[PDB]
Amino acid sequence: QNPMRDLKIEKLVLNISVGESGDRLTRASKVLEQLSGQTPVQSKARYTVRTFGIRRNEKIAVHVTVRGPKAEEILERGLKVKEYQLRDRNFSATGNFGFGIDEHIDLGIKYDPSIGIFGMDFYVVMNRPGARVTRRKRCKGTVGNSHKTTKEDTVSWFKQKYDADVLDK
Amino acid sequence: MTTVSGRDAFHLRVRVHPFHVLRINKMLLQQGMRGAWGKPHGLAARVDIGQIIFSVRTKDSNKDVVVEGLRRARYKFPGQQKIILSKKWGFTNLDRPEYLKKREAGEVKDDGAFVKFLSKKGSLENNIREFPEYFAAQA
Amino acid sequence: RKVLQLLRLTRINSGTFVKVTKATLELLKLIEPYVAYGYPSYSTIRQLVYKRGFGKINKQRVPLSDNAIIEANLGKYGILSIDDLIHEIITVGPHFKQANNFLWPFKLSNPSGGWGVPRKFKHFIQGGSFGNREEFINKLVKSMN
Amino acid sequence: QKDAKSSAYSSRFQTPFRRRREGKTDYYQRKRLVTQHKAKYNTPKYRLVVRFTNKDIICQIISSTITGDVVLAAAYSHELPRYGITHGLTNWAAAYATGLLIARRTLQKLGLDETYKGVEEVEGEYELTEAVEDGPRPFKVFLDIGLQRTTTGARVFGALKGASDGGLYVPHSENRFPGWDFETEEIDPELLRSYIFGGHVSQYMEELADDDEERFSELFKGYLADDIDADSLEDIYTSAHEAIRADPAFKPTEKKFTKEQYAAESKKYRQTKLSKEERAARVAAKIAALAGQQ
Amino acid sequence: GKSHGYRSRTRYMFQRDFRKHGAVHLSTYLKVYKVGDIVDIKANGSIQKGMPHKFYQGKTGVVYNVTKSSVGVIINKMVGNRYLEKRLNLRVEHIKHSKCRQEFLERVKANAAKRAEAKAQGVAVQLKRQPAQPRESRIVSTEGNVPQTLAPVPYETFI
RNA sequence: GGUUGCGGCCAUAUCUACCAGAAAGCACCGUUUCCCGUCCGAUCAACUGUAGUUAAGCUGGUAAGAGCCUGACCGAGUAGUGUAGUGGGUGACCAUACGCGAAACUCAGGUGCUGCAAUCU
RNA sequence: GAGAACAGAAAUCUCCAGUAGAACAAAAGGGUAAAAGCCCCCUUGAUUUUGAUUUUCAGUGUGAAUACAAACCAUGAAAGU
RNA sequence: AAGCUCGUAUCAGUUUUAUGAGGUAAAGCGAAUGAUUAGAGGUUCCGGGGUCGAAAUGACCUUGACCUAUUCUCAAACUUUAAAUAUGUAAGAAGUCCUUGUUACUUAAUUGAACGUGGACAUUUGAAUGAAGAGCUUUUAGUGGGCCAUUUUUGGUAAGC
Repeated sequence: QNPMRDLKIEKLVLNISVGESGDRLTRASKVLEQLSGQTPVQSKARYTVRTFGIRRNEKIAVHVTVRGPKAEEILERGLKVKEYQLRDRNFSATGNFGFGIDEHIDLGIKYDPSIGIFGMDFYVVMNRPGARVTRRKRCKGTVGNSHKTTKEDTVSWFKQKYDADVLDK
Repeated sequence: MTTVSGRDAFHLRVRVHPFHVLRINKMLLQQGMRGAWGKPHGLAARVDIGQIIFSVRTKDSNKDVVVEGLRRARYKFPGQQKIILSKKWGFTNLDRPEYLKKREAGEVKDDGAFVKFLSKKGSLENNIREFPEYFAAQA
Repeated sequence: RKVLQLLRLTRINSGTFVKVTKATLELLKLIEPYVAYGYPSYSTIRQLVYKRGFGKINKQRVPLSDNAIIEANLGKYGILSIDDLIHEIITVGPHFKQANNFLWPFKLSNPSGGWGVPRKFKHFIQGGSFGNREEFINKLVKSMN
Repeated sequence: QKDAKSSAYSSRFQTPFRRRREGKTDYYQRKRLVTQHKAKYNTPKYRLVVRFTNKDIICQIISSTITGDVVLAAAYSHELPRYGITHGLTNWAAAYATGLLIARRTLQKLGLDETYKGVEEVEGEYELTEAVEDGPRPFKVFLDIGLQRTTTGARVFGALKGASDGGLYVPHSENRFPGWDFETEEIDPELLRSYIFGGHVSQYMEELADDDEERFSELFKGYLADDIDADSLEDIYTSAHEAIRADPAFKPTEKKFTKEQYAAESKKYRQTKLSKEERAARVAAKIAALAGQQ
Repeated sequence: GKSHGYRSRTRYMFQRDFRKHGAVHLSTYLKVYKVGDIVDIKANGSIQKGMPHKFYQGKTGVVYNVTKSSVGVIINKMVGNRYLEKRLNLRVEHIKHSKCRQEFLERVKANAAKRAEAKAQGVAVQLKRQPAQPRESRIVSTEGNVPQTLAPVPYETFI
């Protein structure tokens, strides 16, 4: 029925798709460091694309992954910025959901003009207890059909705490 | 076919496709039989004994007109081709008695020009949705 | 060609006895276009052995003209008369190998009265000579003997 | 999920071996532990299988046969109450004890137990059990870690240490025992001994005791109940070795009910399936149900 | 020009069996081989070392050597009008005990035994195989099996 | 009979969906002093067996279920083929004689078996 | 496939399905899924001696290759390689 | 050509029995790859052109693309299946069984591995058929343009090519 299997954040992934290498990317990364309190990880370009100005294996973007109580606090901050309203897109078929903010100063965070202003993606993935089953080395398995996150279930979860609005369809 | 019985009184099917490529060597002094492998010249269908070339479906009314299409048609092909009329309902299969027993039973669903046959094999659920007529009170 | 030789048939109209089993039956199959064969009667065997029985004795081919000759080579297996020989042939039986081998290949003439068909090299079933003509081998061999 | 598998996909699909499907056996490793030199004929390669469940430590000396693997002897941390240990039954110290037990146990049954003492001393210094002269070579065994990660300080090499100190020849190296310094490229045997007798659990017990009566009380509910004070962990383990060396022989559980009695209940909670006829009836029924459009 | 590399012509020969690609099961590594054993060679193209050249695919020889990872095999190969003796170093993945030497040894035992019970009864034996024999007379009955008579059938088109 | 560890063969064992599971086991599951590894104790390491749960895993059942397996005078003695003729036929090609013999098709049945060691109302 | 500010067909971030439909310098074929592919850690077995063996064959040479013996090393907890 | 060593033997352009290997013929294509005719249904909530309020970030369109279940037809360099003919090995005295000797190899181990002593078992001693004797050595001639027929088969319109 419902005892164990509650439903929760697996992780929060803050992503700043910077777009270039050098000072600006090192500057953005500092935003994620000074926010996640972790040290962030940098992504390289999969391939060259002239009209975006990036070369393959050039570091274009930074992200950082957060878990447990701290990720839940940063999530809240974001929601605040969008005045507790997301859209019925936003939520994946497989139970996760996300949103983005422009200017990160909109959630705590002073200004330090040597840092500047960055917008950012927010992706939060939902699971239940027992995900370990699909993540562990020995006897890796798949989570049962009942169990396992869905757009319906997690939209309703999210409305129900957060006291929030989904929107549109 | 069309002028005697109408743009519409039959369905003619060319049952043979010209997949085999013919070559010409092709001589333009002259080179010789040196390196004589040909270039592609044309296509052909490799046809067998008793292998069907054309098929036509019409209404029983049109038998004679139909045969004359296929009789007029022979004069365009090398070899000996016979015109056989078949026990078999149209292009399906099943001799008309066995096709009929079926259609008067609900086992046959019209698809795109051809047709779909009720099986006793898949899921009970969706064979019932596929062939409602087959299991229904009905008359 | 090999089979013909292993069966001691290396000359036209020469003939021998074969014990039928699977290991020999597949030999007769391989050879069928080149031979005529069948089921010999006592009569036929009696007369083949009386008229044209010769034995093998230090290679040499020796006419069986006294029972002493048979006993001297086949005595060791029972078989001390020409009729002892015929019996080990017709009943097959335990020394058939050795008895039969002692008998040289029979040298028949062409059939007196003919082959009875316009063409020998088709099967007996197809109008004649070659293959197993069964009982009808006696009539053919009798005219060849 | 509309990610449906075409009947063609399934039809050409080649399944992994069963134990591969079920995530238990690494076959690349198995080929290399098991396969014997061809000119040593039927000389068994013997593995020291060590596994951990969430509550038990399994220790097995196993060898191979086309018709299946064959165990020479086995020992389980669950046995350890017999010899004085009643808690931390999957901790490093138990891994060590279990490796000791299996060692003394098999080479008891091998005759080899008196010749090849082991260490007896124990300061956890790096040493293999080396062969007597003019006598039997020691019984040799190769660690099978299964799917466990080779981390420097892993429980699994605790079982290796107990079993090596037990007198088995189990080839190995220091660099995964706790106490190996990657900068130093040395092994501080002080640290390793500490683990053998549970030092890391013991020090924690004290720190927690002094800094959190409450959390100390849950994590060590047991020790509290048994009046086991912390700085007597070493005795427990030290005395446990004594016991184990004193008497490695296997005594099997005392066993209420017989294999038969077990059978007649123990999965006559087993669903029994239908005969091709009952199935038909179900078929014919389901239609009569389903027939008639909607 | 022409091309005759070492693995020339081997596309279907060294291929793995349908739905049988991948790891080779351990049985293969657990067979024991002795000098004088009779093995059949058959390449496993997933193991490129210790591999028989393709002439030896499908051929059976005798083990003449045993090594860490391979057996040496003696094959008699015909070159010209004469067999030459060839020795091969095949890894074990490519070799398999000849199953007919097994029936044979089994029968040799069976034979020794048949001989034993025969002597310890003091009777004749008969130990060699006879081929399939002609077939003895029978009487077939007609009780429930009155012969059904058949005739040839008229031509007919089914198209 | 269940369950676990190590297996043999490697779908009758896989796939999809829905049920059900006593006891023990197994599991999920609590913790972060310690050895150890992470962007992240999620995985990996360690610690308790203590606070909890059969939800999942896992085991078994259901299904005119997809697949896989097996059988059959199901198709078919068909297709193809070794051998024979101064056989037919302008030829394409075909028939007969002595033999060997498929695949698809159809229908029926089936859906892991098992070795070692341990443990269990 | 379903999801996430600027973000677009195409940038980065989750999750699901996924028998190989990818990758493995190169032609093609074979082979491979806790790998033979991808990321990382340590390395010089691409070394030393001299025989046997497989292909091509005359059972000469050459190229290539296989399994041992005797050294000295690499790696790994180890079996091993 | 010269012989030599022996003498029923192990032989063999053959069968049988047993046990292997093979991917051609055929077959297949609502099975993988590749090709190919036709509709049918459903998708696009993420390619597009309209008409409906220019309206459209909204409907019903026809048109692609794609998906599902069907449908007609194919492969020397495609295939799950898979022949016939050809093809490897075996059918014992150099064998079998019992006892227990040697070693520096090998094993936890007189444990294995090899090779042996001593003891036992010869009527069919281990299928068939044949054997015109089997085995072996040296030396040397000519030849090193080939062509034809059935069947398989490649190039070519074909050819007494």
